[PDB]
Amino acid sequence: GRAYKSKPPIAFPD
Amino acid sequence: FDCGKPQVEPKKCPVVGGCVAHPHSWPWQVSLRTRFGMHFCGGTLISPEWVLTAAHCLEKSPRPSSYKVILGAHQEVNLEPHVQEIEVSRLFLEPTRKDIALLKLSSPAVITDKVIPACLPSPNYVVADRTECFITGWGETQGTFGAGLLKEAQLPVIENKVCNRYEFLNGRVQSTELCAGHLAGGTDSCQGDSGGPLVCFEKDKYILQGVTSWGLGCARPNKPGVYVRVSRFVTWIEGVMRNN
Repeated sequence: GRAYKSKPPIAFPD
Repeated sequence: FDCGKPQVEPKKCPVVGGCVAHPHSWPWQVSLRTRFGMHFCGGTLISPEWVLTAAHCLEKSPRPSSYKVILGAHQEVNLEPHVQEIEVSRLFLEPTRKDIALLKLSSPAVITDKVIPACLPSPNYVVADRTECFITGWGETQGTFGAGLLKEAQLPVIENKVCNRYEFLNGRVQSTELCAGHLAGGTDSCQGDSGGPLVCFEKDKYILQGVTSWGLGCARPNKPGVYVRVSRFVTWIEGVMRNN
């Protein structure tokens, strides 16, 4: 569920 | 000029939520942009030559000539005339692979009343539970208004043992990170704010204590934003600056 807040973002299954 | 002392006093705000900042009240706020002109991340000027940001903002290119920093701006797109626009000459990623990095400007930024570095914390210092801080950036707003202008939000710091509870972030937050936000939700940094500052006022100046990194969404209840804890990397940052 962890999502890094760049544009565009990077999200992970956690 | 002195670090962390803006020449325009920022408005206590009564980025999702928060409000549009007073123009140039956050003079260390940087717009990190692609060579071809797209804002994609934030950053914090910490000295005339050095920009502090998040490692993951740099994944699309390891070449410095791919990035340029925008300083002194208030708008995202139609920048003001006196905005400074410096190319990046060197990139330094933290060597234990944490989500923080340093850009070295190719010519030092001119320190004016609209472009001022922020101060670094004492190394290994822990911002206490419930300290009021500020986040800034041009990121996604989720309909809370202020799109395209530099926004700010006032956030309390939430200590790691509480932030790591199951009902919140359930163990994900490391000791080299910090949490901040309103557990009720509605206020956060969001996409486009990565690498930007989290600063906390101390005595008479703002001290950069976090770098915008990740979250489980933005502004969701029981899901505060996570920031890299800048004091844990101060000795590293200073070693890089003094040798490059």
